[PDB]
Amino acid sequence: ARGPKKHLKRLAAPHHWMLDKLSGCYAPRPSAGPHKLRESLPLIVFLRNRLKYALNGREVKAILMQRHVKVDGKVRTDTTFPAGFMDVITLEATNENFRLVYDVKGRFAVHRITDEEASYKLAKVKKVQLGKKGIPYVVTHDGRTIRYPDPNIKVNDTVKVDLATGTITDFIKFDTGKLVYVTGGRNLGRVGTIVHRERHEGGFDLVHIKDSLENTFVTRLNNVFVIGEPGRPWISLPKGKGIKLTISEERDRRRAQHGL
Amino acid sequence: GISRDSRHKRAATGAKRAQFRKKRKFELGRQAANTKIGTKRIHPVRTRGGNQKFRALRIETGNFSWASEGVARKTRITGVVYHPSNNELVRTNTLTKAAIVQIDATPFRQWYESHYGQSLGKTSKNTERKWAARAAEAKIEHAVDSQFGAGRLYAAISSRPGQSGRCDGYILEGEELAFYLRRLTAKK
Amino acid sequence: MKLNISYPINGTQKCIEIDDEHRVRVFYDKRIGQEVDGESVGDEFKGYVFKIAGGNDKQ
RNA sequence: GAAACUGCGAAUGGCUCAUUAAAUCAGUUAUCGUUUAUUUGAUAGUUCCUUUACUACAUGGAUAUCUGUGGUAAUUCUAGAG
RNA sequence: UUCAUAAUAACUUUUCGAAUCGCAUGGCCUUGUGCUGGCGAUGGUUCAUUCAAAUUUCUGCCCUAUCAACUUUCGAUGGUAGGAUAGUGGCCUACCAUGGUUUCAACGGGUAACGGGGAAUAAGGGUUCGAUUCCGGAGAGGGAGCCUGAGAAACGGCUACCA
Ligand SMILES: [Mg+2]
Ligand SMILES: [Mg+2]
Ligand SMILES: [Mg+2]
Ligand SMILES: [Mg+2]
Ligand SMILES: [Mg+2]
Ligand SMILES: [Mg+2]
Ligand SMILES: [Mg+2]
Ligand SMILES: [Mg+2]
Ligand SMILES: [Mg+2]
Ligand SMILES: [Mg+2]
Ligand SMILES: [Mg+2]
Ligand SMILES: [Mg+2]
Ligand SMILES: [Mg+2]
Ligand SMILES: [Mg+2]
Repeated sequence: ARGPKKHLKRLAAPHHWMLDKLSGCYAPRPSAGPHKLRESLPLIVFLRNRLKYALNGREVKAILMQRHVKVDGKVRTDTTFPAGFMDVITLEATNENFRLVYDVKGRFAVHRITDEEASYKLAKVKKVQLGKKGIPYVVTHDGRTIRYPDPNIKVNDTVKVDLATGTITDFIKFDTGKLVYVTGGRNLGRVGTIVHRERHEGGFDLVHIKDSLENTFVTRLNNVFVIGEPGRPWISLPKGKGIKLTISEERDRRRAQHGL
Repeated sequence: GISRDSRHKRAATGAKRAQFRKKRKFELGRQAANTKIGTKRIHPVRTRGGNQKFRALRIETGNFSWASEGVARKTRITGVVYHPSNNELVRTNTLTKAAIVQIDATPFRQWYESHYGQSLGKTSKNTERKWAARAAEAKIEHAVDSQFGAGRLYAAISSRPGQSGRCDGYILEGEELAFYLRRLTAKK
Repeated sequence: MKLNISYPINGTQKCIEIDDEHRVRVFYDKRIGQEVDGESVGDEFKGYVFKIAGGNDKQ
């Protein structure tokens, strides 16, 4: 009905916002940005509901204004700016750097990171095409277009963007026996190896993934994000190395590592 | 206004559908331009998402392509002789797409002369040399040649003049041209 | 019949009422953007030529 | 820093369930069938038109508010001049 | 894929290619006030993308035969070409063909029918309800018609008619 929608009801929000059912009718709708609405994570949520540096929206706004938050080197001032997967959130005071990565369960984890890694962003390849004047460009599944790419970078390949300038420093080819991260579905937040790649030339390629504990699962190709060569990831993965325990196992862990 | 909705239609079964929702602006369709010949007059229309289509009510000139030779020239359109959809259009002189029209042809003739030097109906040294290098390539379909003699070439419009404002096409060649001629003859 | 006289050279304006239809009869069936002499309007206005431009109906 | 011009928004929200029975809608596809402000990336030495004296150290005319003259029983009515 | 893209032909009542703003006041002397240069705002081209958008595939709706034939002059089903549209398409127009749906209920009638998530009940199976907090969809007394705009056939916009 008539043009774009501008609000978001609290229940209609992505569940991995971890937003509480009460204390409001509305949720912070991610503005038009680099990442998809449902796959994003607004700055407000990151600030208030994760790190707890702000108490309310006004506080968040104030924080933003003094030009201190930095999403991928660039500044940002939107409360509802949609930082998503692999995005580096740097705070100038505190000197903390964060990379937005998922965890074993599904939601965005607070993952503290060093300045040596915070310099670069890792990004999947969505499209490879020749643009105007015959100039080749690559499209990252995370927002960007990069002109004149290395011509053996194809779709689904992951790319090390140096972020400070925005040039491709290095890349990983999508292939069997390469460390992978799942970014959508039930298996989202899981880390694996790629055992096999089914095709079905028509609709949705399925990739078979084994983790470190020899525990195979299948996801769609567009949910699968390459991260390195097995055992050696290009980024630091969060605590619990994207592993997925069974519920009982988790409970046991909780019990046996008690230290109140 | 004229709407392109499939709401007002009957279903596959022949069932008359009930009137759900009043007609929308995204369903809309505007009046026919039905362009005439003589003195250039082009009205812009604001479409969806900004953008302009150009209604070409009254057009005189047009640039037409000789696909064999590989050249196109701006030329006067003088009359619609045949239109596949409707004889009414022909009667009117309504310039549309796929209509068959008569072109001034003089520019084409001039071009030909410049190129080969052979002329249709009956200097420097470099030019002569060039001509020599060419030749025998200058033969053409007989029908075209005949037309040239009269001074008016048959061409088909391939632009949608109601959409672009631009009125453009291709000079009639080969089998298609022959077919068109036959059709014309039949009509007479 | 009231009149709204404006002199653009000086940039000065005045409102002058007429109590007689004979003095206003000069304006009857005249169009906006026409030249009307002051002589027949008033014995006071002599050598004057008005441009009638704009006005208001009753109500 | 009132006003006014310009920009942007007013198509979201809120309410209601009258219509509506392959319609809506649900899950599922598709756009190699299109439009898309905004967004975040991209991106344009070529506007010249002969090349011995040329606006570019920057071109033109308006119009709002305002100041004044009013119209109407009246309205978020607006004429005339500067 | 007649794709992306490039190339030759020309066309065009020739779109765009910054006569725009704030704070900085830095660097070489050819010692002019010269040539320069920093961080930003707004803009602007096409391509991205994002928020969207129109359509769109397959499958699924409650009673009723005291509705068995229905659709096709006034588009019904298909073809061809055009027009129109943001674009696909009988969406509309011209010419042509005679199809399309149906006892595995078409079509018609009713609904004290908005659809769904769901709710009440509660061995298993079910039955009834869902105007209503979320998601779709409609509508702003009724019907039309449009302006502005990226987006409305908008009604705390306009134009008309009826009440
Ligand atoms: Mg596909
Ligand atoms: Mg556009
Ligand atoms: Mg305004
Ligand atoms: Mg609404
Ligand atoms: Mg092409
Ligand atoms: Mg067609
Ligand atoms: Mg009802
Ligand atoms: Mg119901
Ligand atoms: Mg309901
Ligand atoms: Mg009711
Ligand atoms: Mg009422
Ligand atoms: Mg309305
Ligand atoms: Mg109201
Ligand atoms: Mg409203």
